[PDB]
Amino acid sequence: DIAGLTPCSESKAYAKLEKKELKTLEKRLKQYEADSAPAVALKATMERTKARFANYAKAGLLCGNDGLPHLIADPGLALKYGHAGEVFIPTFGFLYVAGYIGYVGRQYLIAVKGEAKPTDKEIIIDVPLATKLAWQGAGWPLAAVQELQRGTLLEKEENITVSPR
Amino acid sequence: AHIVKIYDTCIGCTQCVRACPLDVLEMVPWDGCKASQMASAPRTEDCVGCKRCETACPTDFLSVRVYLGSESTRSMGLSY
Amino acid sequence: GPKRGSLVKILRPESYWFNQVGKVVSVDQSGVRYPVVVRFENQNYAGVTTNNYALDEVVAA
Amino acid sequence: SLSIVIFHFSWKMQSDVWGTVTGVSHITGGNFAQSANTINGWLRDFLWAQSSQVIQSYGSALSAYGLIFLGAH
Amino acid sequence: TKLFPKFSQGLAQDPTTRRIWYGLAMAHDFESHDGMTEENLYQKIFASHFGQLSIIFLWTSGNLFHVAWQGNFEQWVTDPVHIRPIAHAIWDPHFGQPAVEAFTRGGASGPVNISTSGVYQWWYTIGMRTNQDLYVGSVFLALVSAIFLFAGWLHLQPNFQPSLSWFKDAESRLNHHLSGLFGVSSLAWTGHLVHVAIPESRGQHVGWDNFLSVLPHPQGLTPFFTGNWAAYAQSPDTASHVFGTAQGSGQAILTFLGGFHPQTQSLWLTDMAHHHLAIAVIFIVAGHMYRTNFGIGHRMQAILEAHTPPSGSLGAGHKGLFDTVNNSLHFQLGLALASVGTITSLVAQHMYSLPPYAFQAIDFTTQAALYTHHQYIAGFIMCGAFAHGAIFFIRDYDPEQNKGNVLARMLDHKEALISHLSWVSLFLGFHTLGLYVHNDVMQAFGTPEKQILIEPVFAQWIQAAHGKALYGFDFLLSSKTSAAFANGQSLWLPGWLDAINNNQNSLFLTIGPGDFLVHHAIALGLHTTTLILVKGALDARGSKLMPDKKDFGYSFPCDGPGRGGTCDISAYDAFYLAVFWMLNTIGWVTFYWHWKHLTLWQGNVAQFDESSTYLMGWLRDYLWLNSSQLINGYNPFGMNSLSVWAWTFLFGHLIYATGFMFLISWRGYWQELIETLVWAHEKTPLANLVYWKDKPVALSIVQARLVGLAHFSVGYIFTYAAFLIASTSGRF
Amino acid sequence: HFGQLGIIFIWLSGMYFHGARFSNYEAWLSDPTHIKPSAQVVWPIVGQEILNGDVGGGFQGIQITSGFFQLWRAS
Ligand SMILES: CC1=C(C/C=C(\C)CCC[C@H](C)CCC[C@H](C)CCCC(C)C)C(=O)c2ccccc2C1=O
Ligand code: SF4
Ligand code: SF4
Repeated sequence: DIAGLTPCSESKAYAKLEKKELKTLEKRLKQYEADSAPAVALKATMERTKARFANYAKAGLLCGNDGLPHLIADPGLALKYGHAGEVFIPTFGFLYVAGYIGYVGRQYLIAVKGEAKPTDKEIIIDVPLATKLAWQGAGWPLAAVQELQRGTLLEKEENITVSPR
Repeated sequence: AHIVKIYDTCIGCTQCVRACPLDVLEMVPWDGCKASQMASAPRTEDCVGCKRCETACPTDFLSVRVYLGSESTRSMGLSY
Repeated sequence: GPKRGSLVKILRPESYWFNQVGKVVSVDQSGVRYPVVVRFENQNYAGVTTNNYALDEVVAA
Repeated sequence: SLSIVIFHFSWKMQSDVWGTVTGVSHITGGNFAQSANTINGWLRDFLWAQSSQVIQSYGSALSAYGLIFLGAH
Repeated sequence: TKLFPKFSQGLAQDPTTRRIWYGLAMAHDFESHDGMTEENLYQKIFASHFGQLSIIFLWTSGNLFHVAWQGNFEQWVTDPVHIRPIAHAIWDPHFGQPAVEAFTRGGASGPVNISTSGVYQWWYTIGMRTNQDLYVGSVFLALVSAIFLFAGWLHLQPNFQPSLSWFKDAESRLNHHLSGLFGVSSLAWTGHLVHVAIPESRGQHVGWDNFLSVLPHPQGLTPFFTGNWAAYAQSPDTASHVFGTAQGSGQAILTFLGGFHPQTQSLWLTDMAHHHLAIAVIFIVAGHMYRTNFGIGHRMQAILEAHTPPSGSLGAGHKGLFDTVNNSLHFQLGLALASVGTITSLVAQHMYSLPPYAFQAIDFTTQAALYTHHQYIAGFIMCGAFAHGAIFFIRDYDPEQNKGNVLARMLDHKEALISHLSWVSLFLGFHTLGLYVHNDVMQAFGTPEKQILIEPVFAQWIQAAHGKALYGFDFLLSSKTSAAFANGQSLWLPGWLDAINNNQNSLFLTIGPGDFLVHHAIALGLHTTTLILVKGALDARGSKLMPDKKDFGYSFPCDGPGRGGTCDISAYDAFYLAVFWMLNTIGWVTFYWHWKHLTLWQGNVAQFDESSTYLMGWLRDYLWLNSSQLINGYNPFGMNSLSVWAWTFLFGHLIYATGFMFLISWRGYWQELIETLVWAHEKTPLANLVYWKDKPVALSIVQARLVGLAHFSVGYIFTYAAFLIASTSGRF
Repeated sequence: HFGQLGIIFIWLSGMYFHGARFSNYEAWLSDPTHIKPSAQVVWPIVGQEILNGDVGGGFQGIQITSGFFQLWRAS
């Protein structure tokens, strides 16, 4: 396939490693009863293992001679070959949630900064304020891009500054 | 002797003199501050650099600093 | 100088409060070189919240 | 000091008291009284030796011990 | 007051031992000397360079001679495989018969070390055959050594203490070094190459006695003089030429084919000739740029000042630079250091990849040693370069001239610079470590099917672009449809693609997630070390905390415990902390290289690609697995050739663990100790008789810090070198 | 001091209750020589269940070293 790989649903190392995991699982399980809670635990274990292998094979994952899967990171490659469900969507989801957290943090800091006891509001939190700012943190990308278009998020040259510059 | 240097911002609060364990300082009459006193370091040869004074002086940009120099029997304060 | 309680902007390069703003406590009507007295609300690296300055070093902002 | 003393104790026990009766079969068969008076012997024959089970404890209920070994380093 | 530190009379009056210590410490800091004038300084550096030249010449001639005397060369040339080279006769009255015997087996009749220094391959490759010639070369190098010493003296002398004009002239020296010292250099290099070596590679001995009697090519210079330059490139060596023989010979002299000689696995001497020739011509023509006393040429300052962009984007552009460099010497020092550091890097990178020495890439001991050694050299060099740039800032800098131009703008945006560096280093650290430990936990749960393995897509891309078609991108060098493919098809692409298709040479190995992850770790190390170094360099002038730091010079211990403590605020101490990160990075890169190459030489490179994606695999399978032989170099049974290496292993461990005490404990404690001690020494009877001169005290803060760092690094490098060599040699 | 004491009692009661409810103590009482003490058990989650070592007594978990078993038998 790509770069010299093959779908995990086809790699032989995949299957032989699976047989080895199961030779281990059987030749460990055969020491207990069938009704023992240990036994039922081992059974559920093997079952979950099978389900995992099924899902990985059905996902069309690539895995070379190692048999262990692999991931590809280029938008064009992953898209032209249907591999967006591995890196692209995850990175975008993380970026969204992280921007959310950062933005609500910035807003809390700013809101509590213009009050009569910044140290106190920083050591002890206003619950109503926290909740309001949390629920309003949603549209943070739009709010931020608007602030940029107004040129407000960046400050002019008035920062504390070392002697040379 | 380690070097010492007062500055015009010597408010004369004597905390320099109030700190030195080596009598390397003393307060003189002055005019540039309301206390009419500027610290004075006339006995450098007995400063060992312990910097208790630089720890004291509350001028925003210090007022009177210490600088390290060479050594001798008199200088380093070594009992032997 | 400006009347007491006024707000000025420190500009002495060395000053820990450089390029910042503080409240003038008072100014000496006499001729001492640094009659300006400026409170602050963020202590420096030694725990002081009020510093003295000459006239020029500050800007009432 | 305490590290060294417990090392002494462990090696003495393992090497010359412990084991199973057949006579007795000491867990290291008594390598102590000749491998414990040189530092290279110490390192290799005791440490670098007995590190085996702790560095191969994977896939077993002893994987935690190896993990903690790493975390502690 | 004893004349101890002469140059420093104050210390010369110090009645304490710190006199001795620091007088040693500042020996060569000629800026900080008595009555130091500029022309003085210059003539001093001039004598210094002479000294360095003499030392290096003596070093090389000494190795030459020791081989020529006690080596196994003239046998070695016969079989370049099962003959290990002799280092130098071993002699010791302590060694028992076991060690003598064991040490005796490996060279000849007598204990000897086995040199792993590649000089054998090199010299034989250049055409060195017989011990006579090695003696000749050694004695001639010693001649040049003594000549340089005499030059040092003669130029120290009054009637030759040179003028500051001839000193500070720049265009003259630049032209002379880009024309003569470089071009003519490579030219004479090629001269020896063609007129001596390649004959020997034809089994044709040509010595100084007869080298005036052999045409190096059928027709002397006639095709050239006609303009037919292709003729000298006809009938090259076959793919069967038994090296150093007339079998499979060819008659071309300046070829270009690519690919290694099939038997030597070492590139074509003809190609080396043509290469050094081409670059010789390029240099000589380049050395005709600037204006010496001939009107024609360039005006350096003119070029600089003209080089200033409009729109004030750089403002002054390159204003004021010409002098701030033509005067400040710390600046040139930093430049030269950084340059040669990068060069040593590239040297190692190309040495392992394309081994150009005859039968190189067989002595894996040689390869690993060479590579890692040059690596560490380069790392040290770059760290020092940064330190010296910082010192340039602290002393030679001026705001007025450099004002407004790029230099000023640097200090202007230093904050954003440092902040972004911090951020990139921090993210690299976070994610790389987290991914590694997730791999490890999936391993320890015995669920390898779960762990992540990123694909080095970009690297495969580049390699396929290079022609290694394995992965199947097949574009522009492994796409036979490529225009360049078709164009350069006939000249070097054949041997190129051949050698890149071989998977046994060190040429462009295959790649995977292990390579990916270690690459990212390397990038992180680089970024954070550079961050520390540059912050130290730039904040040397003035800090917000200490706005007047520039008033103290480069180095000073601290600034009192007030203000909330000032531990180690010097830019000097910033460097002192950067060195640790530098060592960390170089250790990582060398470890990785060594593991992958071990796995290559053995065969189970799959084992590398599997155990190399989780740290426990790294550790257990690479160190604990490869340690078994060394820790057995001796035993309560006997010994072998590796006992010494086990011993050095342990010795380095001790150096390290002792230097720790330096690093951690600080002065006042030891001072109180030594006080009680001296009271004892004088108050006990019959001992007060003798009385020392220089009084006892503990070490100054910086002195202790430096001695500790020394102990640390020494132990470190010793242990690692011993382990590496023991593994590679005792296993191969 | 009283706070320290209360904490100690808490932790002791915790040991005893764990030994009561999640141990193979009675199996080890039946045979000590081959059943190994085990009282700390793990939860069948993302994969940390592999630690439930077969200590004998038809039981799974983690071997303890504290010796409460021999102590209690002694008592
Ligand atoms: C042990 C110790 C001492 C005491 C050690 C001293 C004063 C030096 C002792 C030297 C011994 C007696 C001999 C030195 C041996 C070296 C190998 C000498 C090398 C000489 C070169 C010329 C080769 C300090 O002075 C000190 C100062 C600051 C922080 C930590 C410490 C610290 O830990
Ligand atoms: S350094 Fe400071 S505290 Fe010490 S003697 Fe001098 S002035 Fe006094
Ligand atoms: S320098 Fe400071 S401590 Fe000394 S007299 Fe002036 S104000 Fe007082």
